[PDB]
Amino acid sequence: TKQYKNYVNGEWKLSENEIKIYEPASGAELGSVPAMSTEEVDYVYASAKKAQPAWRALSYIERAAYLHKVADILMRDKEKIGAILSKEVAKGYKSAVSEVVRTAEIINYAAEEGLRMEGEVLEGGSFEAASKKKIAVVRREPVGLVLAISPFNYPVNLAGSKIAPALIAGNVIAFKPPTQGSISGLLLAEAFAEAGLPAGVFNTITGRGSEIGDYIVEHQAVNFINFTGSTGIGERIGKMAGMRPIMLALGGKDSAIVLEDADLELTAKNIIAGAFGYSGQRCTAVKRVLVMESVADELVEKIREKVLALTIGNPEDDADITPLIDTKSADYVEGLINDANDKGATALTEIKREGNLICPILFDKVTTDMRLAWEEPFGPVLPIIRVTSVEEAIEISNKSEYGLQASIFTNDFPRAFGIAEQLEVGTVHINNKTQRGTDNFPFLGAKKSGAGIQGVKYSIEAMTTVKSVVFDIK
Amino acid sequence: TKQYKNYVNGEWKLSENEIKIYEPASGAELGSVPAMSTEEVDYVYASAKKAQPAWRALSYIERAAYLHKVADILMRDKEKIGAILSKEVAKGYKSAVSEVVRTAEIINYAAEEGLRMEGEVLEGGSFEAASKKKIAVVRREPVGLVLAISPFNYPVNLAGSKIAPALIAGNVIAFKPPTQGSISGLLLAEAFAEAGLPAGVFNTITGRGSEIGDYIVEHQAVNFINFTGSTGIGERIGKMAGMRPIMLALGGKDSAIVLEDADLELTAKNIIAGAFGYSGQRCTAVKRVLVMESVADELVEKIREKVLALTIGNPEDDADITPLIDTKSADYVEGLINDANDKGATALTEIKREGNLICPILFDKVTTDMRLAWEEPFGPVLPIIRVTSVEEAIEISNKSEYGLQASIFTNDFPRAFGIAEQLEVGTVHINNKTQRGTDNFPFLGAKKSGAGIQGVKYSIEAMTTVKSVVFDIK
Amino acid sequence: TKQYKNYVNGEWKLSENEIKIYEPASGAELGSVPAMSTEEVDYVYASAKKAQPAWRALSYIERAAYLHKVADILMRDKEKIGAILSKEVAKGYKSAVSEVVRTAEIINYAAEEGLRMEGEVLEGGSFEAASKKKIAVVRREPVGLVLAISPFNYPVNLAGSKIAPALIAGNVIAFKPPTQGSISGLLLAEAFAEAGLPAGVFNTITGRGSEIGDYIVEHQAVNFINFTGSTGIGERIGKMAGMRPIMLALGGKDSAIVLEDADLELTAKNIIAGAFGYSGQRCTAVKRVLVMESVADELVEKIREKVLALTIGNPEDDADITPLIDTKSADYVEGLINDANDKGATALTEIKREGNLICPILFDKVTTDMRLAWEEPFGPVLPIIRVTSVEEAIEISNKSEYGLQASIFTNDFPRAFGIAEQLEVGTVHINNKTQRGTDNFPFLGAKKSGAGIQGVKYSIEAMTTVKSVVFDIK
Amino acid sequence: TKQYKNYVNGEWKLSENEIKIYEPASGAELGSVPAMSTEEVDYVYASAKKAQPAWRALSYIERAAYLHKVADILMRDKEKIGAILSKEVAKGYKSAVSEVVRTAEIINYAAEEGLRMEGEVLEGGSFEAASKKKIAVVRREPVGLVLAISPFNYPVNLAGSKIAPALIAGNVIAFKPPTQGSISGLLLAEAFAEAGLPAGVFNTITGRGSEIGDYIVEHQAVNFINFTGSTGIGERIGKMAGMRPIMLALGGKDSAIVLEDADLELTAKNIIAGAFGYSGQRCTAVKRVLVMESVADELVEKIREKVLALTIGNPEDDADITPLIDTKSADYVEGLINDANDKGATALTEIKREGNLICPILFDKVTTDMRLAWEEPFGPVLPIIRVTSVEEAIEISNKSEYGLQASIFTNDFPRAFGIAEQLEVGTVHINNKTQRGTDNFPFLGAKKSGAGIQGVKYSIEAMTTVKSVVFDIK
Ligand SMILES: NC(=O)c1ccc[n+]([C@@H]2O[C@H](COP(=O)([O-])OP(=O)(O)OC[C@H]3O[C@@H](n4cnc5c(N)ncnc54)[C@H](OP(=O)(O)O)[C@@H]3O)[C@@H](O)[C@H]2O)c1
Ligand SMILES: NC(=O)c1ccc[n+]([C@@H]2O[C@H](COP(=O)([O-])OP(=O)(O)OC[C@H]3O[C@@H](n4cnc5c(N)ncnc54)[C@H](OP(=O)(O)O)[C@@H]3O)[C@@H](O)[C@H]2O)c1
Ligand SMILES: NC(=O)c1ccc[n+]([C@@H]2O[C@H](COP(=O)([O-])OP(=O)(O)OC[C@H]3O[C@@H](n4cnc5c(N)ncnc54)[C@H](OP(=O)(O)O)[C@@H]3O)[C@@H](O)[C@H]2O)c1
Repeated sequence: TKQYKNYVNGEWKLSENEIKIYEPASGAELGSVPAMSTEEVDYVYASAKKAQPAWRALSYIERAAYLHKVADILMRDKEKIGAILSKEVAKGYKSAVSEVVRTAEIINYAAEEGLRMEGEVLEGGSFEAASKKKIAVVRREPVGLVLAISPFNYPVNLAGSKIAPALIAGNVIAFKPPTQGSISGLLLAEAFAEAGLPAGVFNTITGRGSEIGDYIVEHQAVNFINFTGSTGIGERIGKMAGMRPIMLALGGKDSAIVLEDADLELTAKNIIAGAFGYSGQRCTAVKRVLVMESVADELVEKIREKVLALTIGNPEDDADITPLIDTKSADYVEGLINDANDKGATALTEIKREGNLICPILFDKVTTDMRLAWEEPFGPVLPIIRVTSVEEAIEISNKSEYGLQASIFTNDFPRAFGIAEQLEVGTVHINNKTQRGTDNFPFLGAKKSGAGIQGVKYSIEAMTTVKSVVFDIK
Repeated sequence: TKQYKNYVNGEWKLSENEIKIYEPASGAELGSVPAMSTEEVDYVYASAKKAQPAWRALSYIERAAYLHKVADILMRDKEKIGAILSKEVAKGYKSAVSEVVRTAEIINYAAEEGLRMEGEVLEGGSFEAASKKKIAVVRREPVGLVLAISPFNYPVNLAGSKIAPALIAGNVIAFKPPTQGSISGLLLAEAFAEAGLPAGVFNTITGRGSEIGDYIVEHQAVNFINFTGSTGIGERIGKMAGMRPIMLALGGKDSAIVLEDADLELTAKNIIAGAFGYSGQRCTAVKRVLVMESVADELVEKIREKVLALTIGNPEDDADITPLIDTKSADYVEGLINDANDKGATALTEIKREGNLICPILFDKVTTDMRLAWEEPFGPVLPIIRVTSVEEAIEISNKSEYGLQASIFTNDFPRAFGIAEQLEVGTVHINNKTQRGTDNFPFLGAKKSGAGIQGVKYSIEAMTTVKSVVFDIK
Repeated sequence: TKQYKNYVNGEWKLSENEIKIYEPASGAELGSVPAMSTEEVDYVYASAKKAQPAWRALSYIERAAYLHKVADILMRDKEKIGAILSKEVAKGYKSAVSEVVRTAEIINYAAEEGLRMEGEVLEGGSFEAASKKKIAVVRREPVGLVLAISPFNYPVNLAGSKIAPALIAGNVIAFKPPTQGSISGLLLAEAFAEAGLPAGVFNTITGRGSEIGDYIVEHQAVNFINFTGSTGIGERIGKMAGMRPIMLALGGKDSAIVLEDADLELTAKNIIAGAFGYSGQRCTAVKRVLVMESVADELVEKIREKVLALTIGNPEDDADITPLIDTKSADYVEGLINDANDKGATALTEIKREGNLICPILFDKVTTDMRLAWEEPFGPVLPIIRVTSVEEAIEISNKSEYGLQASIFTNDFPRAFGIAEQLEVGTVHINNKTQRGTDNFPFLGAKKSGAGIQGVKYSIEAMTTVKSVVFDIK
Repeated sequence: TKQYKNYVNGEWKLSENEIKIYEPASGAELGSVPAMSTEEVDYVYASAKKAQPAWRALSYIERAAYLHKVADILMRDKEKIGAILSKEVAKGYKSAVSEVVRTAEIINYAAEEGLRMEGEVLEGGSFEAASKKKIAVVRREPVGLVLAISPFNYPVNLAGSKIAPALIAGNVIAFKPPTQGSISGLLLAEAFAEAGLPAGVFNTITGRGSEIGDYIVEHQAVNFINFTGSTGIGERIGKMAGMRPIMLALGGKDSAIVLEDADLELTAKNIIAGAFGYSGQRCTAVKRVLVMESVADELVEKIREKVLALTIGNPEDDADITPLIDTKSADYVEGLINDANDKGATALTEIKREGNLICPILFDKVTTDMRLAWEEPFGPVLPIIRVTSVEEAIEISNKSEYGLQASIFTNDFPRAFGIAEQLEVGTVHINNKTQRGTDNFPFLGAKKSGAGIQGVKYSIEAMTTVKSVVFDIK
């Protein structure tokens, strides 16, 4: 077993204890990652705080450079990383490589967006005559040490989207990847080491969050917690954060609202691509379709067919639907499938599980009484809820505790815009599937789908504070 | 008993229980405010939530017109409200009227700043050539129900600063003034009532924070908590907030760094005003002078001299130093004073307390051993700490858990900017006492001094989220 | 004859020579305006320049107060001023009052928009590491003396649209209204004089442009020339401006592109309103309908009918169509009508001219060989051109030397956006008549329709410049 | 002879005629450049206009990629190009290399700054309630064909600073380098050619500016003229621009204001570097020192010494002072030296001219009566003017018809700022020599020093317009 080390204060370290990582699809052993001790966690943080001042004293262009190099390295090794990554989280090899390319892109972009952050000069005279000679020179500054924590479905991409924005602004990082993905995370950590950033600027932490999780979050060394993951852990992070700044990208139950005048063929393709992408293990996936009755039968039919075209199989074969992350997860989905069924839902696709590989199932005639109408599966299961009016679609849509994104399919644009304003989500895509898509675009969840606004530009803004220097003109 | 009432969903309501409020200076009864029950709190939030949609559906200019109407009413009644506020929190009459005027100004300014908030249009083609025809139309939206909590030292001003920004953006309000100052808060409600805002858009909650504070804060109807008060309560707010956004303005121990080249007269004049305004009961007060040894003697004598010119007395006489808010505080301050004296600090004034009226006291040669060096007094007690370099002054300054604002008196502006970057504070004033001064300016606190960035423009930004609508161009 | 006086350096001055103004509709004498000498113009500019420094020395808020005051005065006198305006430019009384009200709104809006202009702080370290301590504090400053020249169709509104934005930023104004409209212009001046703006900050000039026009514009005292008029004069001013900044709002031949999926009823209402508003004497009027052959017939009929419901008559009666500004215009318009009629266009209405009152005429099947297809009429004449594709409509549209605004009537917005990108105009309205509408919006013309970007905020940035103060932080 | 070709429509073309360019220092034949006919210019534009649409159709990131490549080419061949450039305009070989590096830097930066241009969404409801559902989606668009004309002192740098911002935004360029510098210009063109930018996107025009000058500018294909050169040709470009947008970077007489409390050694070093850089052949440069009598003798002496340390000679030997660009300029400068001399000026340095090489001369006691006090020499001659008050220094400084930049040397910053507000210039450097310094900073001149605001970000803004799409939400 290859025993990986954590990049800490400019060195690769192991821990007295470790964790063995396996392949969800095969079961093969990929290696082990350290299981840090609070003492070791304390070292990572003590290291970062000590390097922060020097890292911040650098010019924006110097930090941008280190970051571009990192991206250069990731592009160079997009094959090695994708290889492991693909195996570590059972993600299609091609898409796995793509995630690394997406990561490189986000890093380069953040580097360039961040070196152009500008300040403001406010006039006292705008508020009171007596203060006309008083001005405020407001410049942005880092919050200090940022604790980045990534999910299993994008251990690298959702690591960089937090790290790059943090570093360019002058913050130091403590990256805790998901255990089931800790290898991929350490591979990313490799690029940062090779790039040669100063020791302590970028560090990693591994170990089941189920034992050092609260510790790394509650540690007073952290000035900001940027997290993507379950809504459950999200809640707790919010409470442990106290009054400290936080970034939370949690679950979602994105609805696809289909009006009578929609382009059913296009709607169907988008709903297919979004719902089943990566077996439904995507936060922004199309997890529920709210379709008008008059066009339901036809739409459903289109979906069904296109579902059959999906490729069921293993990661190395770039199959649309691959084995779910783990057994627990698959069991969860099955529970939702059984509940939908017993209550009347009609499965138009075959319900079938083999290992942790669940075949894509299309549930029609789903009602708000079924768990599947609400709970986030994170498995290939798409329920279809029929409505008799846009207004109903709005209610059912907002009734959810989730509000990441929503889709609206219709040809009546002005109306879609009106409906978008009413949806309790961050982003509404018109005649397209939901997606974080275009990382410069803002990405945020409403209600229990998140806290804070992501998207390169917004992430930088989020992980920086302001320092205002006021004086009077003579 | 003159019984004041809360403004709830367009009507004035008493509660089965009340709390008698007395003048801190004279001890005379001022009236009573309701001691709301949780049921009543529930009805307030329910009211605000039910009113939010219609309030948001209005145009910005319409919401603006309402705020201007409130501001005009406050200006018209500046003598009325000022007179009572003066008595309720033992604040000079003139500065009390002044507090009201400043409130109308904030209200007016928020109305205009907010009616012209703009959205952005992002290019998908900026990130990937493949999305060149995809654009993101991003517009600001209200977060919902905002809970505003003001402090005793500015029950009206620090209410308007949260309320107007919140309301202009389309949020609805629940205003909880401090108990000692609740009558002033209810007088402010009068202005919103007379202005005619739709029932539910604006509401008040009164009652002992030690008995309904947790409840009004932990309530899930609250989408955002904007609070100004003690760090202790502030911390609890942070945790009770969970993942919900917050605005915290807390304690402060603003240091005034005085270099060898500082204009000692200007420095003493500024330090006297900032340290003793309203008897030191200010968050942005100059609460500790870090001055180079070589100019200490001269500076200290200028302070001592000006301190003795401060008037001591009653609010109606517009005295500089008035009785402290209550007995607990006067005790706490006197204890800080005695601890200094007993530990050896060099007192430049006689230690004197008449009831809750503590005469301005100045302690020179205070050491890091003395409580007065760190604890926020919120009384007219000013410590002087002699340093032998800017490096040390910066260390002492940052040693504090507070980091609201800082003053730097020197003639070397480039150096002042260098020092400013090192000081862990929100704002740094050069050759001027610290101050929230000019409300368009950002107002924030580092470390334990706060969370979030205030100042009209920033408050609106803080209490709004973004709604991103994405679509492809044909 | 009531002798009107120009307002110069805080004084109401007459001129040795006067120009009599007659009511276009009745021919009745309305009064007379001064006929300044080149030297009297020199005194206007000398005063302005002399008062500029002290005007700029004021705080932003103080200048805003003066403007707000002017606005209030105009609201109070809307009827008084409106009545004269109506008589002077043959604009319907009600819409004449509307111009005044709209003017106060712009004045007020510019006031609040202008006091909120902010500065920027640029980091040298964004460009080169060696300059990481160098920062640029950039703040806006006025350009100096601004010459504002308004048009006859909005002598007051297109006056304030330039004046207020210019004054708030700290510039001084020399306002030259149109001779036929000067009385209204001077009435506006009254509102400034009464507002009590410092002498010389605001001034007026009157005289035949065909005599002192080149002078007022060529005078080197003028720092910025903000103009709205004919493309002919507009170009002369362009060359006379030299390298000095300018604002040109010129002619337009806004086209209304009607696709096959357009709501024809809504399409017809908008075409009629935008085409015949003020008898077509609008720069943003609908002046040519490019409609797909298949819906041509149906659309044409809807229009023909709506045109007939238009009231025709005198301004005092608020008639839709009133006498044109002068006999020259009426002659020219008739000439364009006869050319179309003689060349074969299909008139859907009768040709009828009574004095300078031309009845609303509609020509269908207008070909590219007919003058009415390109020349801006500025009369109640509307050409309807049939096309066979969107590509053709786009071609006919851009072939024009004009490019102010355009309208697209369709049920497909994404396509409308793609077409808008192709149209060489400033603003594209979807399912709505073209319009300068909502003055905070940008207003600009491509090709020969204008230079510079108007709209309150943009006007302010146009008539201000930047002052960059660069220094190094120690 | 070494004959260069123009890069037209993606091909290298010669003309029936040509112009031979000789090394300003050795008089050797560097080579020849085409002397295009008007018909050949017509082809360059017809080609550019033809490629424009497809160039714009590309995504922002794609256009940025092309630019980055061009920058890469330049860095690879920096020595190859610096060699030729150094020879073409007789400038130190090292700085000739730096100019190329600076060019690559601006190009890379422009591509990144420009790929992030964002639009705005304006709310109708901000101006009137009736238009609350009306919004304006405002996006930036390129003006079309941009004509770039660079100066002799920076044939490469001041070309890229116009081309890149222009191109990234979607415009096509027609680059007209100065005859004396056309070889370098064409060398740059090679990088663009090797980068593979679509034919017609980037084109070059060579020929005597006195022959084809007015033609290329007046040509109607040009939508924008971005020019850097003499105030003389600038004024003409102004008129010939008509109403089309223009960017003018003309000459300057940057004053260096020295106060009594300045750091004379620091001041002097700065003045030496700024006034004599590139033999003073720079638009931004200390061309006049306005120093308080009090420290004039001391400052003068320091400058005097530092002048003697300056090297004299060939560009190949990186001498500080090189031969002026041509006989004419040297004749002109010498004339200024004589007028100043015959009027009383004291030359503290040997007035010596050998060929077109003038030794650095420092003139003391220069009065406002000497040509040298006002005219831009573009030679190694520094006049010194003794003033007795800041007020005077401000008055003299502003009496200049130039207003590019200024320098204030003092330790009283609040005062420096106050003074900077009064100086009629674009940028004011405190305790630093004037410079375009750090290209992201704004760069502009007042009065006769320019028109438009440069600096990467501002250049892009300048060469783009706006397209506004308005519609009503439903
Ligand atoms: N109730 C629901 O609706 C729902 C929905 C989806 C998932 N889940 C839960 O999520 C898990 C599997 O799904 P998932 O992998 O996407 O989610 P998850 O593992 O819960 O995601 C939480 C992320 O936070 C880290 N973490 C765990 N405990 C932490 C703590 N105390 N403090 C800070 N960080 C901590 C984890 O690291 P490690 O990887 O090292 O543990 C993990 O990367 C299961 O336990 C499942 O029950 C619940
Ligand atoms: N932790 C510290 O560092 C610190 C320092 C100085 C003073 N204090 C405490 O502050 C008080 C006097 O100073 P102060 O008036 O400036 O501060 P404070 O009273 O603590 O200010 C807190 C404000 O929040 C309200 N509040 C109280 N408990 C709350 C809760 N659980 N949830 C939400 N809101 C709550 C209060 O309303 P009511 O007015 O109705 O109570 C008060 O207006 C004393 O009780 C003192 O012990 C704490
Ligand atoms: N309506 C039509 O169909 C039509 C057709 C052809 C020509 N016209 C001509 O257009 C004019 C009426 O239309 P309009 O008012 O919209 O356009 P315009 O009068 O051309 O508008 C130009 C504005 O600039 C002023 N001005 C005149 N000469 C100037 C100069 N040399 N330099 C600077 N400013 C100058 C004018 O003032 P004054 O008011 O003092 O002139 C007027 O306010 C008449 O002159 C008419 O002969 C009209």
